Amino acid sequence: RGWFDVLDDWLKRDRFVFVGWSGILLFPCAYLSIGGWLTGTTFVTSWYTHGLASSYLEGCNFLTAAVSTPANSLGHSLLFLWGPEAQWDFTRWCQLGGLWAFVALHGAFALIGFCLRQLEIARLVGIRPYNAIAFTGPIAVFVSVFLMYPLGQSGWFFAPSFGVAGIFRFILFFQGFHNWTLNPFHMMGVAGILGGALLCAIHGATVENTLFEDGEGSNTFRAFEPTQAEETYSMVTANRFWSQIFGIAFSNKRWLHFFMLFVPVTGLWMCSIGVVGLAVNLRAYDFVSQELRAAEDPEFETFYTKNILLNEGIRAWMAPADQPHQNFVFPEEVLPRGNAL
Amino acid sequence: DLRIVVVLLPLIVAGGWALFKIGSAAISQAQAFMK
Amino acid sequence: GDAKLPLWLIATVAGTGVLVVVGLFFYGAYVGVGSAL
Amino acid sequence: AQRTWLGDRLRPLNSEYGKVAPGWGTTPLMGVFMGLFFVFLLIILQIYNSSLILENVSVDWANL
Amino acid sequence: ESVAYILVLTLALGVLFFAIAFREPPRIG
Amino acid sequence: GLPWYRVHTVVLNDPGRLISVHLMHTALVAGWAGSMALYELAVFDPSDPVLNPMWRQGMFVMPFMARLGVTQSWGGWSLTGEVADNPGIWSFEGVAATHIILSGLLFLAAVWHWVYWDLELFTDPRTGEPALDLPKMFGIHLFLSGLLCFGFGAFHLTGLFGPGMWVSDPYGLTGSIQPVAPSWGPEGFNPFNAGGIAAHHIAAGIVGIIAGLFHLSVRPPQRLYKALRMGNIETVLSSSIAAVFFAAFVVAGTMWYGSAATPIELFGPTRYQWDQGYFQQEIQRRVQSSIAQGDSPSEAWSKIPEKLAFYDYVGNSPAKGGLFRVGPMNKGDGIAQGWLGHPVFTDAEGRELTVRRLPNFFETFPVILTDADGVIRADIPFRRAESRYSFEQTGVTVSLYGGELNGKTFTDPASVKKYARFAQQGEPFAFDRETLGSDGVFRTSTRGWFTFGHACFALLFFFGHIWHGSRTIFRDVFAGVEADLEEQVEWGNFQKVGDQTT
Amino acid sequence: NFMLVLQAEHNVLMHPFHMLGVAGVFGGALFSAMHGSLVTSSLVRETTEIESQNRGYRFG
Amino acid sequence: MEVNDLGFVASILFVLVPSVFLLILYIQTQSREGKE
Amino acid sequence: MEVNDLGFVASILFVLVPSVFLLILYIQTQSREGKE
Amino acid sequence: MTPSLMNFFYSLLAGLLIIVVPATVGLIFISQKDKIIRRS
Amino acid sequence: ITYPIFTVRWLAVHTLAVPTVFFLGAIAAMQFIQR
Amino acid sequence: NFNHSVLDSQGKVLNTWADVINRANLGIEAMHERNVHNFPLDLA
Amino acid sequence: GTTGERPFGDIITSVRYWVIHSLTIPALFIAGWLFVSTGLAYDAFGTPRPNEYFTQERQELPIITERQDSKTQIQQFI
Amino acid sequence: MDRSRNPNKQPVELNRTSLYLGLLLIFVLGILFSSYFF
Amino acid sequence: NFELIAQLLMLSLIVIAGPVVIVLLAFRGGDL
Ligand code: CLA
Ligand code: CLA
Ligand code: CLA
Ligand code: CLA
Ligand SMILES: CC(C)=CCC/C(C)=C\CC/C(C)=C/CC/C(C)=C/CC/C(C)=C/CC/C(C)=C/CC/C(C)=C/CC/C(C)=C/CC/C(C)=C/CC1=CC(=O)C(C)=C(C)C1=O
Ligand SMILES: CCCCCCCCCCCCCCCC(=O)OC[C@H](COP(=O)(O)OC[C@@H](O)CO)OC(=O)CCCCCCCCCCCCCCC
Ligand SMILES: CC1=C(/C=C/C(C)=C/C=C/C(C)=C/C=C/C=C(C)/C=C/C=C(C)/C=C/C2=C(C)CCCC2(C)C)C(C)(C)CCC1
Ligand SMILES: CC1=C(/C=C/C(C)=C/C=C/C(C)=C/C=C/C=C(C)/C=C/C=C(C)/C=C/C2=C(C)CCCC2(C)C)C(C)(C)CCC1
Ligand SMILES: CC1=C(\C=C/C(C)=C/C=C/C(C)=C/C=C/C=C(C)/C=C/C=C(C)/C=C/C2=C(C)CCCC2(C)C)C(C)(C)CCC1
Ligand code: OEX
Ligand SMILES: [Cl-]
Ligand SMILES: [Cl-]
Ligand SMILES: [Fe+2]
Repeated sequence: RGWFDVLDDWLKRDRFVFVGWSGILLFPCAYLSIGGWLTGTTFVTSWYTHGLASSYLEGCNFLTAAVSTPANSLGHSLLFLWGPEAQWDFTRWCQLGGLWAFVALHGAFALIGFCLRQLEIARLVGIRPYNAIAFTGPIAVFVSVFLMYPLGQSGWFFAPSFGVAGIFRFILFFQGFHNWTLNPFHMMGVAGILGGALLCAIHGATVENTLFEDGEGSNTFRAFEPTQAEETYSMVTANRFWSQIFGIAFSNKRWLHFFMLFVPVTGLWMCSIGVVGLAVNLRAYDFVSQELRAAEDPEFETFYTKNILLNEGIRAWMAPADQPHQNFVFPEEVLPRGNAL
Repeated sequence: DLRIVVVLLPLIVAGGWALFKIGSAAISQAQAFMK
Repeated sequence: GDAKLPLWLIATVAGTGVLVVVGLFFYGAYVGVGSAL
Repeated sequence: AQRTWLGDRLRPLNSEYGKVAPGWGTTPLMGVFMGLFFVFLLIILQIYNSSLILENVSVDWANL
Repeated sequence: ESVAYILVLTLALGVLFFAIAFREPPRIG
Repeated sequence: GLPWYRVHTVVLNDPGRLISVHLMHTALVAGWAGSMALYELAVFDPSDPVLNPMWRQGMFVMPFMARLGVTQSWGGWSLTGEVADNPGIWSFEGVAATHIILSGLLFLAAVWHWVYWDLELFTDPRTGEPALDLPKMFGIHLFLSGLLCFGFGAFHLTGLFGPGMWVSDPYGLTGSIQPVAPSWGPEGFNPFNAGGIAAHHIAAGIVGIIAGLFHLSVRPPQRLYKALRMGNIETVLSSSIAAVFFAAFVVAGTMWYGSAATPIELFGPTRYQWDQGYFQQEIQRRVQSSIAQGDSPSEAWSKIPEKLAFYDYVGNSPAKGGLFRVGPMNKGDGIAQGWLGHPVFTDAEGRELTVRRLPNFFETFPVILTDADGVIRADIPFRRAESRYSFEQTGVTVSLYGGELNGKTFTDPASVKKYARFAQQGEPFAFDRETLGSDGVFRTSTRGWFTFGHACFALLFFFGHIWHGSRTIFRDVFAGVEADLEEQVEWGNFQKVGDQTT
Repeated sequence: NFMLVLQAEHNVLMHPFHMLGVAGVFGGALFSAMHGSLVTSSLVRETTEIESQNRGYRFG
Repeated sequence: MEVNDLGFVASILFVLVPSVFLLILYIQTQSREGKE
Repeated sequence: MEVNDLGFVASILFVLVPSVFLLILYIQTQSREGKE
Repeated sequence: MTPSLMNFFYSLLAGLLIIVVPATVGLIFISQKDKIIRRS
Repeated sequence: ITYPIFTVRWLAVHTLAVPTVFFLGAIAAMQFIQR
Repeated sequence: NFNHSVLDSQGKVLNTWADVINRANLGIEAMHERNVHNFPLDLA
Repeated sequence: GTTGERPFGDIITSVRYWVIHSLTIPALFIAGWLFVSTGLAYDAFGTPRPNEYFTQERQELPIITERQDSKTQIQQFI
Repeated sequence: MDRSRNPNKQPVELNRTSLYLGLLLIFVLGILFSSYFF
Repeated sequence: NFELIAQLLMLSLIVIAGPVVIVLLAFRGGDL
């Protein structure tokens, strides 16, 4: 052989985990940002970034533990261990924002390294990939929320913080400051995911409802051969079932599976191009109508103007406590209080 | 900095047990592939 | 080697070894630095 | 297969199709021009971030 | 200004009726 | 036949009409740029470039032809305020007009290659099937683009045979056209220096020349030609779309943050002028330079131009505006009439206090009034049962300094509520919300709509790069797999996956 | 308007039975595009290139 | 009642011109079978 | 400049919906000519 | 020499010297030891 | 019959297990300490 | 609720993500159904 | 089928695995115990101690005001 | 200089049931986006 | 504390008191 072919005969062996010649970008960058995230939940913390106790070491029991963000007064600078932000000395690197940018970029590059990976095994078995096409759902969520949402706005404090409740803050951020519900690009994504959740539930039912008596025992998935050319579900009784109950039915067994690929992948892509409007905060929280006679007319009483005062309940209540960067302090009769509550 | 010393002392008895108990077969596996 | 021992037996003691270290964490929400006590 | 005056001046620019340099070729010349280009892209990304700030640059609105 | 939904909503309801009556009948072969 | 989403695959085999199917697309984009900018000239209002400038009128394409040296508009209203004479041929009515006739001459050439194919150029001599050489042609495409950037660097931006690009001062006041000098050092790498953009396309053009002069002479290697599948048209297309997405990220970036190639007078302020208060660092500086000269603030705040006050407004910052609040910025406010000065808030005691509030990602900031160090002294009480910091008990006065309504104090606390909300939006401005039917809620500028429409489209061009990148590598398997292949997939079988020699 | 009231009145998000639900839903989001991708991937060849590859077999 | 003055132009071309594109292609396809 | 506020709805459906009726009926003939 | 250039230049030393050469020597001096067999 | 001891998966499974039970010993100790 | 959960040895309240959740959750609770509540608990 | 290396149910069945794991996985467990009982994670990682948040001169919830230097400020924030 | 006949141009095959999917998809985008155009 | 460890004694006696009924059947040859 040569010099390079001996290497390409190494990484394409049948090792039990397949290492992959595209895996040398994955396996460093995917053990970091999993294990980079797993120190940020335990040991390194906030409270020098935006005044919060968000670690296991300060003692929050995982449903409010997160590696957070850098500070708001810090810009969009990538917090290198080696940069101006910190010049190594990672003690001071760590608690000055920083950590997450270690797992934001490595989490970005491993997602390149995983989508390079399922392209790479797809040629080795020769299989015509659509998993990499269906990973364009997941990669367009990550690079347009955790990457391209903060770069439209101010620096990476307004990026979501990596935890279960750090995401939950970023949820109620996007309710109040942007109205991320009721803009239409998000609402196709709820049609994508909940439409995707039916089409794996309803397709998971009927293959377990039309089965073909090759076993003589009582459980069904005994004696199903993997090297079996005859098809294990009916599709003639299943089409006869759904032409009667729902009235419409999948009259061929392909495009039943292409629709299950299509329905959550184009859900996330429509959801991905909404937050890039939110990145430059083209929010569409306001209707051009339905507001002038919310101003002139107290007799005009609707759910949308009921909903738009709820978002004022966000933006003047949590914003002194969410962002202590500006030191927002409020004298307790400037806050919108509805009544006795 | 005496406290870093006591925390790596279970780190070095971790590999210190890995020397004596398996490693006769490891050098024979390091004898493998003729290198 | 021929020193094999039934997996099922060590399936218990690894399983209850998992159970006591997640059972200790739910003890730790109720005394300590995060308990508000 | 229609000859024009136009197509008799560009057919020597499109006379060959699969003429190809031999095995593994001028690959690492292209590799070291790529590694110089990625380092050049890495320099200008931190010129603009002000994380390889120098003297007398001051990436800011005080400019010409 | 108001009858633009009830235009396009009944076209969305109208295509629900035409998919139940005038579907392609799936023939086994 | 074929489904509706694979319609254009007829052109994938023969490149006879592939020239023709770009050429009506090229006629459609050139027959947009004239067809939009002629509409964009139909609504301008050139009567006041300082108060409603050209990005205030929601105008997408007339910065982009304007920011290279063209200001002669044919009516004698120069864009820069110094339209010396008849412009000559190159005014907007002219350039817009050309793109009409060019797209007509593109469309007449677009119909020529559709009826005439197999013009002895698209086939190999080895057999008569239509197939064109791509890497020899890349050496002759890029050598023309290498000539054209080197023309654009030296022969257009440097005054040799052409007028320069737009360049302003910082805090953009006297922005006009002058030929910029190509600065070669490290100072040309910060994008706010315009001397790099002239030194750009000389230096990138000369290596664009030395690329294409090299690329004609050599051939690709066969360890790349079978790897990158360089005989296929689709692979090249995938590469081009991927490259384009990369190129659309930077002008999503460098329009939004700002550069010397995106100045203020034809794009607006760039949204980071409130997060540090960039313009508020200047008008505050010049009045304290004026009292360092020794002038009283009533007849100071008047050598400030109204252009500096117009950049210190929330309603010109491009953050506000929504996705479906559609139209120009003049549908949000109306026409800017006058400055009416700068508010200065005093209590019954002095104790001077100010409003510097409303950041960008709010919509309704509650009005606070605070002192120098940050203790709140006044607000707007939402519940007047237990107020202790209200306007009425404190008795706040307004000193309105400079501008149109100079010297007019307000001691009635019903009218202080109007100017407190006006002080939230930097400096106030007089408007007229009846001439254009402006409603009253904010819109965004052309700097806002560009980066929305160039980062959402750049997301979409990433998916085509995965999709065309799949179909080039996986051309043979694309209409389904060979039938069984059970020995390739079952394990342990020798040796490395995808090898047929174990 | 209902959901923000339920987040207000008694706090939906920090509750594990809701958190088990989205784990079913986001799992059901992926497993639709996981199972539906790979049989669409591992389809056999019965058509040619020009037609739809969703045609070469008869229903049933 | 206020309105944007141009959505009824916009949402009558948003619904028609892709659907009559789609309605062209069905009557394209269905008339091929029919034994000319 | 004054306008009737609804002619641009009226004279965009007056021109399109009989012409895309006419544009429907030309394609079908082409398929028939093909014999497909 | 500037104190943020050389703090960037020490990365291009160390990102080379820790990641790259222990990948290249760490791959090719084990793949050349375990050469695959083509003679079957 | 005989299998090799170390492989790629011996390094694949120890990574994310050597930092697991070192972190599992970390978290099990922090609840015993108090404010 | 993990409100006021972690704390200093003083007893000074450290903020977590859970009271940043609650500072958003105080606001919609103090603004929804903005006329009916005459008594300070919304337990109905 | 087979892969080439030893299966997992053949590994744990071997008693040679448990001589090298009766004294090693408790040894890596007790090393995590000393990473926090000695308080090294307070010093090495940047976590404040649960008495050393607020000093006598500081009760004002520290945040990093300026990005450009950002290193003498934390030493001023102690 | 002289015309010929194409050895190309496969026709299109939009199905009856695939018309229903495309007609419904435009009409849900009609009832979604028409509020935002107002 | 004295009667906290006797609680956790009475845990740690009684949990593995379960499976010692299983292993004593599985090694004396009792039909499980
Ligand atoms: C019926 C309810 C409903 C439904 C179904 C959805 C549906 C969705 N919402 Mg949504 N939302 C809703 C209500 C709903 N919303 C409400 C009421 C609000 C409040 C207004 C929001 C606010 C909201 C926000 C703020 C956002 C969404 C987003 C989304 C999308 C999810 C993106 C996703 O899963 O990426 C999942 C994440 C990835 C794919 C990233 C890659 C991660 C990889 C795949 C995993 C790595 C694995 C690795 C091994 C780590 C695991 C180990 C770990 C445990 C240690 C999806 C369209 C997002 C969106 O559309 O943006 C594009 C978004 O940002 N929602
Ligand atoms: C440089 C741009 C470019 C080019 C030249 C192509 C070219 C091609 N693509 Mg492709 N694609 C691109 C970008 C591009 N793509 C991007 C960015 C995406 C991601 C969204 C895709 C996703 C994609 C898929 C998923 C598929 C193709 C396919 C194809 C082939 C046939 C196209 C066809 O018949 O559709 C004809 C299209 C129509 C009849 C109408 C479609 C309706 C659209 C939405 C209307 C467009 C709106 C408006 C008119 C355009 C304005 C936007 C513009 C300014 C960007 C052709 C080779 C197909 C293929 O594999 O064939 C080989 C295929 O299945 N493409
Ligand atoms: C990227 C290019 C670009 C840019 C930034 C803009 C931006 C602008 N234009 Mg312009 N325009 C463009 C292209 C562009 N235009 C094109 C191509 C045309 C020709 C059709 C026009 C014609 C035009 C006119 C005639 C006018 C403007 C005006 C304006 C300004 C007002 C704001 C506005 O209308 O936003 C509104 C933006 C939206 C409502 C967003 C639309 C979002 C779409 C509908 C989403 C599509 C989703 C899709 C259907 C879902 C896919 C389905 C799924 C299954 C895949 C704004 C500066 C006005 C102005 O100020 O001029 C004086 C004006 O009068 N434009
Ligand atoms: C999820 C992301 C993703 C995926 C799955 C693919 C997939 C593919 N790309 Mg691709 N590409 C991507 C993103 C992606 N690309 C991006 C973001 C760009 C830049 C615009 C490109 C540019 C590109 C070109 C120019 C070409 C491909 C090609 C290909 C195909 C062959 C595989 C290949 O050579 O990969 C390419 C490998 C990568 C993109 C991995 C890059 C990883 C770099 C080297 C690591 C750098 C790390 C560094 C230390 C950190 C610096 C950043 C820091 C400041 C944060 C395949 C379809 C080829 C093609 O079309 O096939 C014929 C081709 O010619 N790609
Ligand atoms: C007065 C009136 C009527 C008012 C109503 C107005 C109102 C209040 C509400 C309506 C408004 C409305 C509809 C809003 C939604 C707008 C919206 C978001 C539309 C989606 C648009 C869009 C671009 C979305 C992006 C994502 C996307 C493409 C989603 C598509 C969703 C979708 C079609 C999901 C399918 C759900 C579904 C029916 C699944 C079942 C599938 C099915 C029948 C399987 C049957 C079956 C199963 C088997 O297993 C087998 C074996 C066989 C053989 C078989 O057959
Ligand atoms: C109570 C009993 C009766 C139930 C009444 C309601 C039944 C409605 C069934 C849906 C009608 C058909 C729609 C698909 C039209 C159609 O003909 O589908 C046909 C399709 C099956 O297609 P085939 O298998 O025949 O495809 C053959 C291939 O060659 C493809 O060309 O079925 C589906 O894909 C189902 C998934 C989409 C189903 C979408 C459901 C949408 C629900 C309504 C949403 C809009 C309402 C708007 C309200 C404002
Ligand atoms: C940062 C960084 C780094 C890194 C590090 C690392 C990478 C580490 C790792 C880490 C890791 C890698 C970790 C891991 C962890 C894990 C954990 C901590 C887990 C836990 C878990 C749990 C507890 C669970 C349990 C359970 C349950 C609950 C039930 C079911 C079963 C189970 C088991 C699942 C270094 C220093 C190099 C350098 C610098 C940077
Ligand atoms: C014949 C001729 C001529 C003429 C020409 C012409 C007249 C042309 C035209 C041109 C034109 C007239 C152009 C324009 C075009 C336009 C266009 C092409 C447009 C398009 C549009 C679009 C594409 C859009 C899209 C969209 C929508 C729908 C909405 C928004 C969003 C979006 C963007 C998606 C002359 C006599 C001169 C000369 C001779 C030849
Ligand atoms: C050249 C030629 C060709 C091709 C053809 C074609 C196929 C074309 C196409 C074309 C096209 C495809 C065109 C398009 C254009 C566009 C348009 C026609 C549109 C316009 C639109 C607009 C303008 C819209 C809308 C609106 C209105 C009106 C109202 C509201 C506002 C807005 C703006 C949104 C060939 C080579 C084959 C051969 C023969 C000749
Ligand atoms: O109203 Mn309907 O809502 Ca659910 O919470 Mn209880 O009462 Mn009122 O609250 Mn929070
Ligand atoms: Cl309410
Ligand atoms: Cl009450
Ligand atoms: Fe199935």
